[PDB]
Amino acid sequence: PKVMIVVGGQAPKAIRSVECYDFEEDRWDQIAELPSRRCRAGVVFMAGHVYAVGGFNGSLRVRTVDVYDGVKDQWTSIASMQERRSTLGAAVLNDLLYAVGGFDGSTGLASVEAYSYKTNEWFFVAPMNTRRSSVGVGVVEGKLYAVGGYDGASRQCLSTVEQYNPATNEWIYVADMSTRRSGAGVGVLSGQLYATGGHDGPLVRKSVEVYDPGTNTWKQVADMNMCRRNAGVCAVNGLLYVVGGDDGSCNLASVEYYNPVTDKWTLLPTNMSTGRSYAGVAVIHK
Amino acid sequence: EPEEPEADQ
Ligand SMILES: [Cl-]
Repeated sequence: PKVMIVVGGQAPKAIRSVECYDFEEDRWDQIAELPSRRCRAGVVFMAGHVYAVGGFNGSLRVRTVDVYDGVKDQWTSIASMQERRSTLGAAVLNDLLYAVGGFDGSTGLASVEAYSYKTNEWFFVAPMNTRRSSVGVGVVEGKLYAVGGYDGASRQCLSTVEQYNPATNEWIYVADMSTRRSGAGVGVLSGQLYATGGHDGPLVRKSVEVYDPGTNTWKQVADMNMCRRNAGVCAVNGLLYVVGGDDGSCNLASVEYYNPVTDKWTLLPTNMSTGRSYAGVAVIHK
Repeated sequence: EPEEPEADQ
């Protein structure tokens, strides 16, 4: 029995709240709060635990990293990143946790660092070709992808996409998306890389496109029910869940999921108790 | 520093 964990976010300020959606029971519940208020953090499930990385505490961007113990319902602090990163991407590749880009409060970041839970250490790997804050990431077939985001050097929301291979320690550009997406909800389902929503300046998107690494091709799929940027994304049981987010003004309480076989987006029948954006999301066993 | 995400500044 799996549950979906939703970690921090804006509602409308940074919060400590960590919620759990129980799929079988169709119910939201609070679990252990973060040690401090957090939004814009990266969240991943790695080697049996949920990790929460970086973010924003309402005043400063942070380099803190916490791990969640579901048995004791307890968050613990582990090694902090080298850089403060907020609106970063976080992903797991070969059992390393990668912290990709983000914003440190002064500048957007092209730098990338990786965490080993065996040694409890962070180290830099190769930087991206473009600095990217509000960057979505996904891992497919041994590669790490950085999708869209915002480049403060050019002041552009990005349609470009880069691919990282740990074996070469190199980032390369792959096919551009059809559309610029900062704050896209990015995830991987059945070997395909999804870019959902996001924005280009004041224009928020409900459109969705999907990337096949085998063909280096993006294709459009069905629109979401709602315009969303800064939504959390996770994949479970053949479906892509998109959680909360905002439309630039309101934070959304709803969740919707994509079935790639039927090409349909469906709203979760029970909203969160309050709108929440820039929340990270993971799926775990109950 | 501005509290907004970079893309919104
Ligand atoms: Cl930020």
